[PDB]
Amino acid sequence: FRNNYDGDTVTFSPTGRLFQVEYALEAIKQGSVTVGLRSNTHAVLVALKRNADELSSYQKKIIKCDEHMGLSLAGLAPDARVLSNYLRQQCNYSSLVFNRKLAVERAGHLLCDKAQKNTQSYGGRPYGVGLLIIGYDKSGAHLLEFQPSGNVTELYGTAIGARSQGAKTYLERTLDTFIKIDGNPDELIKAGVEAISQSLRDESLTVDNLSIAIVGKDTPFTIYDGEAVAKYI
Amino acid sequence: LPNEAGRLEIFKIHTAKVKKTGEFDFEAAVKMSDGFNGADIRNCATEAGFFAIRDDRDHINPDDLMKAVRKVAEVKKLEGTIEYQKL
Amino acid sequence: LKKGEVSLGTSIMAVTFKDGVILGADSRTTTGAYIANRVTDKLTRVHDKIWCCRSGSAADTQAIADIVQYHLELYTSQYGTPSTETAASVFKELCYENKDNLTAGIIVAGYDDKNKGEVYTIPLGGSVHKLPYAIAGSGSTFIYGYCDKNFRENMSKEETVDFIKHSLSQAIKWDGSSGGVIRMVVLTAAGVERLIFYPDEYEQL
Amino acid sequence: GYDRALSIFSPDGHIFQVEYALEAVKRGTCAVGVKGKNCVVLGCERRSTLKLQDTRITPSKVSKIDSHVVLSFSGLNADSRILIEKARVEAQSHRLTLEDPVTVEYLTRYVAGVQQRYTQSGGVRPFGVSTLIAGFDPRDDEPKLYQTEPSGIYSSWSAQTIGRNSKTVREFLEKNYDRKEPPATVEECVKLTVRSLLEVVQTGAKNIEITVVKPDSDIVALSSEEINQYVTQIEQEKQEQ
Amino acid sequence: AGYDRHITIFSPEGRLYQVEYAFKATNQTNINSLAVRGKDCTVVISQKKVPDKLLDPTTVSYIFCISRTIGMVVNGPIPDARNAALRAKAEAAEFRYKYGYDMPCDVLAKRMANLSQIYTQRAYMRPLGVILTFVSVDEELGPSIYKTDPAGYYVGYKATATGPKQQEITTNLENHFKKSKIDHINEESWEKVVEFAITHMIDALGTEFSKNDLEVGVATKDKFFTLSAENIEERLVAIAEQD
Amino acid sequence: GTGYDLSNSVFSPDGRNFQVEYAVKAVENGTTSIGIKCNDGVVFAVEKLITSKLLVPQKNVKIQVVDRHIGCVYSGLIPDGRHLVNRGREEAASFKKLYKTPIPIPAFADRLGQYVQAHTLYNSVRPFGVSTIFGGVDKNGAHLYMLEPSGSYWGYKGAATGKGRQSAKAELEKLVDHHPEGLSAREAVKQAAKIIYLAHEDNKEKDFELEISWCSLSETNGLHKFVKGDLLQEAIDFAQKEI
Amino acid sequence: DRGVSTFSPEGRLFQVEYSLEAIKLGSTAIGIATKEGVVLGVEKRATSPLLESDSIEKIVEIDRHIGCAMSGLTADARSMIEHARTAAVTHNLYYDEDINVESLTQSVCDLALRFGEGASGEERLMSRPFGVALLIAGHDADDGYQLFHAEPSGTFYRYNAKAIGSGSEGAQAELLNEWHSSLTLKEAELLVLKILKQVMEEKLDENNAQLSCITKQDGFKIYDNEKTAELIKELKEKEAAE
Amino acid sequence: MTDRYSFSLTTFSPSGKLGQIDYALTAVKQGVTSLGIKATNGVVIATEKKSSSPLAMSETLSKVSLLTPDIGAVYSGMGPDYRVLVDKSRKVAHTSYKRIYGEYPPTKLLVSEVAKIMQEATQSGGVRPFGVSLLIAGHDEFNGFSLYQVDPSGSYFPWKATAIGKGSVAAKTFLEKRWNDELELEDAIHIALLTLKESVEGEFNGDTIELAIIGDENPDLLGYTGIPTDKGPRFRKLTSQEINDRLEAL
Amino acid sequence: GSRRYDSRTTIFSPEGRLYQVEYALESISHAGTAIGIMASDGIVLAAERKVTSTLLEQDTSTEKLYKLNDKIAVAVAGLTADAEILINTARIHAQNYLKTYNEDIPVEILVRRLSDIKQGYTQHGGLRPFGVSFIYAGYDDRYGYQLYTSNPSGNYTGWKAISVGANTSAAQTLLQMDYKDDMKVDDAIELALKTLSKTTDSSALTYDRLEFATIRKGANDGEVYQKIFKPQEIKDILVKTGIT
Repeated sequence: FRNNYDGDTVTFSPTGRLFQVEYALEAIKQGSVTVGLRSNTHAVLVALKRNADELSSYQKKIIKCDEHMGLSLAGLAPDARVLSNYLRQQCNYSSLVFNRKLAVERAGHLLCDKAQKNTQSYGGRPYGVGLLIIGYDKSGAHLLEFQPSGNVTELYGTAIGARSQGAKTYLERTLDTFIKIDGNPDELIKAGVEAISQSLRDESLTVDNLSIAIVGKDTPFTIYDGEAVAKYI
Repeated sequence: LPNEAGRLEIFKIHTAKVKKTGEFDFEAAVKMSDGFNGADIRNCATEAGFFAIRDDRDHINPDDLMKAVRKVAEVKKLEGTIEYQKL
Repeated sequence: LKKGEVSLGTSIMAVTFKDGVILGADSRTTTGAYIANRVTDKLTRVHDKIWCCRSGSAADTQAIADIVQYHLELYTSQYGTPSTETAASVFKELCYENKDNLTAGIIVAGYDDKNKGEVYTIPLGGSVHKLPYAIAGSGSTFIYGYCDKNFRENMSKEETVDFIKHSLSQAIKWDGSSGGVIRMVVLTAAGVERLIFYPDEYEQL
Repeated sequence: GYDRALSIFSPDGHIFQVEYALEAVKRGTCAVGVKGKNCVVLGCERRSTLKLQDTRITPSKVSKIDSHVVLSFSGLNADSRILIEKARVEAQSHRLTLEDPVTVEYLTRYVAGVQQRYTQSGGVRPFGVSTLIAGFDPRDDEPKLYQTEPSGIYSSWSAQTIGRNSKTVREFLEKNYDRKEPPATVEECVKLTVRSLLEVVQTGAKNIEITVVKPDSDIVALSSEEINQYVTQIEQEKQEQ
Repeated sequence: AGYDRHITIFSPEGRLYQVEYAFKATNQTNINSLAVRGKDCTVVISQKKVPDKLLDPTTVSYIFCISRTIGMVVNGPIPDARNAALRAKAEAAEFRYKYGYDMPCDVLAKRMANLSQIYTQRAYMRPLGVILTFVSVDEELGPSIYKTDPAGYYVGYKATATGPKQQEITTNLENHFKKSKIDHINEESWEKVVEFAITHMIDALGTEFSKNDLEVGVATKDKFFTLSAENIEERLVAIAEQD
Repeated sequence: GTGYDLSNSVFSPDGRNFQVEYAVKAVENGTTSIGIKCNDGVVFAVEKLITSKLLVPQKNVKIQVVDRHIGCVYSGLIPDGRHLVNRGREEAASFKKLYKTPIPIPAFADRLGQYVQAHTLYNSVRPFGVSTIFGGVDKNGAHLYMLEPSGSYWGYKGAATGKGRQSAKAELEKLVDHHPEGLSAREAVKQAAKIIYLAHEDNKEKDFELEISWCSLSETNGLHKFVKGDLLQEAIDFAQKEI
Repeated sequence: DRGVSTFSPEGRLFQVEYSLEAIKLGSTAIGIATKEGVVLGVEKRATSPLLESDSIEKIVEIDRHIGCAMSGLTADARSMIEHARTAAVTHNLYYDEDINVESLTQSVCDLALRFGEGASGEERLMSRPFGVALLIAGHDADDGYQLFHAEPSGTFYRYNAKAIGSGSEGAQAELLNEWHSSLTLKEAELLVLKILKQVMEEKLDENNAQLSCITKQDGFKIYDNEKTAELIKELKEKEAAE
Repeated sequence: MTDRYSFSLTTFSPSGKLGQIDYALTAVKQGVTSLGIKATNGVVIATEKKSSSPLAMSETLSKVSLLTPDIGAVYSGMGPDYRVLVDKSRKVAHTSYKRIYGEYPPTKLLVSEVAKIMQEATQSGGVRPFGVSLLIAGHDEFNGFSLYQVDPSGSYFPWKATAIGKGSVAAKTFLEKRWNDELELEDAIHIALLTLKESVEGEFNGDTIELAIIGDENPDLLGYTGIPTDKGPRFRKLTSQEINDRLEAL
Repeated sequence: GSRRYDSRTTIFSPEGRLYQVEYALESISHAGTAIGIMASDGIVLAAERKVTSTLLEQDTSTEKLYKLNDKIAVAVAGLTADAEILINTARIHAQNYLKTYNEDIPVEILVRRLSDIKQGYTQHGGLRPFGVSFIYAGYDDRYGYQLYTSNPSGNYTGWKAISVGANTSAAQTLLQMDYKDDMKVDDAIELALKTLSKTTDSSALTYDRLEFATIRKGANDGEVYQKIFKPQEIKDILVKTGIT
């Protein structure tokens, strides 16, 4: 492995792949684990926070954009702050110029244009942090999954992080459950708790480890930290 | 390499002993041939026989021919344009 | 409009009809005390099938008309035969940003096998619109009454020439800034035909 | 221009463009200096291989940045001219901006701070020269001697040397010189520098240049005959003792 | 130091490695074409090869029109062919607005050659893998053909050609000029010049083409046009009748 | 030497490029897409492979429409496919600003053509490893083009590339012999769904999705929109009847 | 021999991984954040007896109520403090208040990974990321005393007791059982010196170690050499008990 | 972005020289050999036209260009970068002199400007040195007739007569004994023909040899009359028929 | 990528030196030999051209010598191509001091401004340093007659007798023992003629392969006279000194 063919960002592999995209993709799988889901009138985002010491705090994995939308990061933390600045800039751009809130569908296309410029030009690098875009508009709740290459696909729910792909088993069997649940935000939050619990091995969910942010029609985006999520454990 | 006029008689050589339908046109495979040779048409006649086995056809239809003619043009990776010794 | 700049003015007009469109202009160039060039021509060819006149400041139109030839050369070779709507749009963008520095009148007309002839006039503001007949310049200020009353839709070749010949004659005798020989161009399916008159002809009508 | 980076972290955690640049100082002329209570003395040697070099027309090895403070470096002479010119312009720029005479503390952190830029600036290489800034602050008689390393780290020293045979002189200045009781006279500060140059210059005269720094913007450069006067008095007390 | 062959630099043999491979890129498509100078005009012919039936014959062409007075034919891959095509059209427009009247043939071949010389000297740009061949009729020197090499060296030719068989095709056009001792075809009509170059191309390649197998450009004085399928097929009718 | 396949501008000893050839292999690793050209207009169709049940049905639109008259479908890397339309979107906006009326189909192909050519001329950027199929109804007739990673393109009566390129595009040859005179726009929608299932033999291992969009002057009259309502479900039963 | 943006097979940048290893190559900085104040300390590590105590200053002052310490290579630290004081003092002009300690850490850590060669979209000129580790401390009117850590990787955590440099392993684990939420300001001063004495080559004195303090009233204050010597004499009585 | 190569392709070799300019001189001997001879009444330079194709036209190929009306130039080999240097030389000669001093620069000052462009290619990055070697020959009001040799490394040297190319070894030695102090313009032409004829292994005629001579000021080459100050340009290009007249003259 | 083709022109070697600068110093030994001499009443400069023959033009040429000022001369030993870049910028910087301060520029200021150019490429720019060396000699009323030299590295020191080019250490050996402080202008010429004759690769020594430009002071004090010896005056001093 290491650098043979695609070590230069402008080089293509003989197998038709890109190792630089694969290198940054593996950064998400080795990062912090997070899950998510959504319903017709609501969307639930659950993230797990870790650290290197018990005395140390837990860096927030959920970044707020506006009142109607939010996101989460799995990967290198400072790389998501740069992408979050471009997303929040488009939220205020459409608010000042177009007097409208940034739609989730249009936010994925604008976010894809930022990552494709660094991959197609030497001197830059793709962001190795994932972004799960949640929000609500007149159409409904939408969830997106960001990759280091910039692929954007709308999903009911997914998970990115350490042992996150194995936690999708609970989301597949319950896929027909939470999509039909409307007006019950408490049950939708508890659905994401059982999904992330499948990836727990060493430590379980605690007060400071559990971070849940829900968004909906009548309820704006709100980050619940500390003892706010203690009742949903 | 046999040109379009040279290959025109070659398609009938490899397909001479091969049974087919009554309606046949070899001028279609002439334009489909890109930088081929006299032997590669035998490959086109060989692949056309196996395409009719799955459909239970003893005679090779003209549609199965054009699929086998391009099959050589799909594979490629034979180079063949690197010989400059023509004089 | 500064002081000491050459301005064409006079009268330029075009009238569409069934078999094509025929334009016209005079040869006189006058700024305020003096007739500078009476043998000149205000007709400019941006394309074989598309003609453009020049009114107002002389150099303001001559510079813009040459830039359009630079754009249509890249438009014709890279794409194909130009149309009347596309050629008139190039004059608009050049006069829109340069409106402060470059202010002049422009009338664009061409021939087509589908829509036949079309006349697009650009006033000093820079806008472009579609009209069956359009006049511009200082000489045309007095012909508004004659051109609107006797205008007819889908005329013949003989009626189109007599309509413009009698219209430009009123712009000459009544306005000293316009005059000279009448230069006209004919656009039909056969090709481009040139037509010129003399002061000893139309003045006797 | 040239946008490609040069300094790169080694897998051990160090930087190649730094450590390899420090070898240029160890291969240059040794610059030793000491400071007393009322005076500061900066010694410097020259190249003993080259001859027929007129002292008057040759630029002095000790560059004067300001009336009250000078600079005596050791290292690459190509990278030293960049630091000397930019330090003197800032000396006048500080008098223009703040209307204050420069201080030895501000001059050292500036030169060391500028070196931190080239190490962090892509397209340029760090300086391969180490400068020694010594002088007196305005309205202050306290001696100030600061070392400026090519890596950007600066520190104050009572007696410190750089260049070739540095570890030999450093071990001599620790036992012979005491930081708790520095000499209060100028003559004792000059003889101390000469004793450190006997193990490097190795019986030479015209290759030794000693610069005396005194407060109140007073600088007296010892001539060729004045330097050899202190050498004779030390040699008589060396072999006989 | 194996990177010396990957860019354009002075070689230990005194040559350029990347320039040698630029001429080899024109033989990838294997398209043979030639151009001859008539009396009052110039007619260029090219072999039209369509690999798949899904291609529109009207869209596929190896002959591009730079301006009304100048035609162009290019050999080799189309992406490098159309790259210099739009660059040549821009130079023809800048010469009309800024400099003067319409551009002649020699100026267009010289400016495009000097443009490739800058790309060849500078190491961050690769040279074009095609060959620019311009045909037109000047108002002073008359008919002229200038073939621009990818190395940036332009030189005038009497009757030129292109492709891997060019050396076999050149012998046909060369032996005709040695016996008659003429530098151009004496036929005044441009119709006989079209059938002239087609006759020597069929006998050289030993292949009878069709209406869709050839594209014949015709450059007259101050006019240029491309023959359609009916015009090319009409020329092949009189060839079989005479010979 | 060694390393001719490393950077872009380095030519191969035979006059080709390795990075261009490596970008072709990335086209066959993505979802396949087909196309059908008719007299009134063109028909676009793409088969989107569904990974797991987490995908939301018919909420994902892969075809990015340029203005109202140009649809664009691509087979290859998704990030590289969106950058071509975003670049062509600015070219269409810059054209309509100065040039008034919208850009036709054969004119829009030159903007994407030269833009990909510039990426092959620099070592600091990489070529697009995605093949974009675009078309629509222009001012005269209709045209269809398929942009290859090498920048080579021509007029196509049909265009298909992807995992089923050897299958789906091979069935386009039977469509020409089926309707040599012409094909209606409504019938081409049902024929496009059948071609997806004919090449589905390699896609049977996963879940698929059918997205069809067409534009012509018979019904939409210069409007490129996806197929919805009972028209989409009608083409599914007709295509699955022969499967 | 590669670009600074090249990713390692582990999914990280080579400039980021090798920058963390440069922390142990320098001195050791230890600090403890309590409810009554934050006690910070560093180690000068004098290689020669002629080095002045005022020479190497590893504890600077960003604000009266906000202070930080450095460890490892101090070349990259001086540049960050110039930008740290820029993002702080200028922020006072904008909002007419004191900048948050956590908010100031974000502005400083964002300047690490912005390096590159020919960065598209804007002008960013940096050769290498900062290879220095900074412990950011301060006090506000809401969250209280907090002690952060600025890593070269662009991430920061809030540590109650943190030991960086050469003591990031052995000296870090010793603060787990010696820390308590009720630890006062006076007892925290003797606890830091107790760790610094065992991890130092020679005996602990005021010349080889410099400690500071951050309170609500007095704010950032540096202990005097006479004040430090009084705490060292009291430490010897605590070492010998039973 | 644009180009990411800012470094110079020319580096110092461990042998103490530059590898690019060393192989640049070798490439000059890989192509057609030019020459020139300076006399008291003028400077005579000559070259050979090597046609890559037998159907090529030698009239459209001009190996002797004109920088200033009083100064000619000739190169060796195919001259790939020769067109770039001449286009950049004609601009800097008129801008720095004709557009400032109002008159054309002399021979010594023009060769310094031509070498000024070539010396930047060996230092400024992103470009490679010029693999061509020119010859600057002209006449002024002070130095008189002078011929300078332009090396591909960027250095220029004055020479009475020299020949550089594939036959530069034998042709340069033969011109040592054939040159003296007193020579005419037509007498120096026979010197160029005897040396060049031995170096031509192909067809020998007037179409394959371009002979450029610098004589007095010719009023016929001027184009206007009535001004006694300007009598016309000194540089003159001989036609195909005039060159063949002196070929049989040997 | 551009990192592979980059040869890393300026980098610190494990020995602590620069690769391109170390190799550029060898290029001086492959060029002509320039030897300056500073006398009491003037300064005598000597130089020898490389690759000379009968076809060379001896009428007006100077390869190794130029004039940057009326009171200041220069000796060029090294690559001629890289020399004209620093020589053209020398007269520009010399006149800028004369355009502003309205006085003649000394040698010390002229050299340090030109040395910073050579020091610039050795630091930034990613380019190669100038492989040509210069010897600057001029007159000034401050320090008197000044004789300096430069190096590709951009350093300058004071020299009474300097020798650069081929056989650097071979020429400096004879110049050290034969140098005197009372040596006049006429005696300084004989020192350069005997040195260049024994250090060359040929048998005899002619006047076509040598170049001499001195600085003479007339009867009026305060202003010197720059005089470049013509080939007619070079062959005359060879007979009077016995060199022939």
